Amino acid sequence: EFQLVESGAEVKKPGASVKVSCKASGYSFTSYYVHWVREAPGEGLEWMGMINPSDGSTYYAQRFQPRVTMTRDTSTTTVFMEMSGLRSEDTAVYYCARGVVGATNEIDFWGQGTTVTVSSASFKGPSVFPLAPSGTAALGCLVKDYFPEPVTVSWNSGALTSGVHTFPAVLQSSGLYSLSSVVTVPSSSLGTQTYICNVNHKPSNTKVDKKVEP
Amino acid sequence: DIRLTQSPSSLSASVGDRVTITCRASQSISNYLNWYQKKPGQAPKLLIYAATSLQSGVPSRFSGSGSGTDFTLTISSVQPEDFATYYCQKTLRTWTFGQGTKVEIKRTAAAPSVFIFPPSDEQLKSGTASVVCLLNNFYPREAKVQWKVDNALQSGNSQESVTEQDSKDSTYSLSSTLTLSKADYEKHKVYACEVTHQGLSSPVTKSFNRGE
Repeated sequence: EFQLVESGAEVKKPGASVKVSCKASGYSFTSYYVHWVREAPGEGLEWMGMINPSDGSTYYAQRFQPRVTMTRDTSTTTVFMEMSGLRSEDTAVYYCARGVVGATNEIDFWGQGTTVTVSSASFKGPSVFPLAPSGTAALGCLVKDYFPEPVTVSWNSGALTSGVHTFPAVLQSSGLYSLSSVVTVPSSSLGTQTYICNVNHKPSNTKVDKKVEP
Repeated sequence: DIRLTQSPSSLSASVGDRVTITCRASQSISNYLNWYQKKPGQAPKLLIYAATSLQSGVPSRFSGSGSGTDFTLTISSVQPEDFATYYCQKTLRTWTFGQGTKVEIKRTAAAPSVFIFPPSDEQLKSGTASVVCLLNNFYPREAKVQWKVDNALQSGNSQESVTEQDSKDSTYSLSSTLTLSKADYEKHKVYACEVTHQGLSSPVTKSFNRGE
């Protein structure tokens, strides 16, 4: 019933601008502040600023003050966060949140968040390479050179869930991501069982199935 | 204006333990401090507001205290759903967050199972070679991985990732990837991964020889 729906995941070129929207619903719009908080991968929560949708008054963190503009549209009960001069360090999930201020001060309700990725890389499906097995055996799938995030890996559709580790992706110097998914299996199975990684890169409409053989 | 310092950065605990987390303000911020729980892949959840007030629907095991410059968030007995990152937030002027204190699950030491993967033949077709080193199911998190090519220490040319604590055994796993051109890769014979971990008596080395 309370809702703060945020714009969908976005990719923007460095130096460009982004305008994230926050559509509020299920409570009276003018009665709560809207906060914007972000989280870059590997960093802690970062508060950007507030806006009073009643007047349009803003309060920014000094750190975002010259690049970040927050606006609202009361007719559509929607709040906006615009950020200009985007740099890779601006790659984060951006949240909007509903907050009472003054007699009591808290942020009580949160949006789902929006990923903004800042890069010049073009969308690209992954190359999938086998990590061949060499009492238990490990094998896997090296999922190389894709953009953007995310990728999903499952094993055997997925009959195999046990002992699986799909690693967080790394940003390579190329600007493409890369990860490994590994599983442990019985060494006795390598003669009988065929092991397939099912890699799904939704952002590029790419599905790859790579058989991993000893 | 006013800085917030959270302590510790990392903490390990068992179910039913009492955990205490600290936030120190560089100047007096009085009442205006909130505490949040944040798990990966979700928005923060408000636990404590105004330093000492319990947010509705929050279990009693959570409590905050302090005023001025020193704040405490304690969890009386830690329950298994409580393992998350915790943030303090100033709710005055700029609503600055603290750095976060990560509360992870305590367990007995476990040595990593170590594995090395040579590049696949189809990747070599692309003119790139990636050697992957797997460190499986180890505790605690702190570990050290070293790549050695022809017994020469490698530095700054590999990437690594660590999993979060496993949901069943609470261990970590780490993957490290050394990536070279096919040209460079074919210029060397011996690729090695050396790992030191407190669960190991002496450092473990996995390795292979390109032509073999």
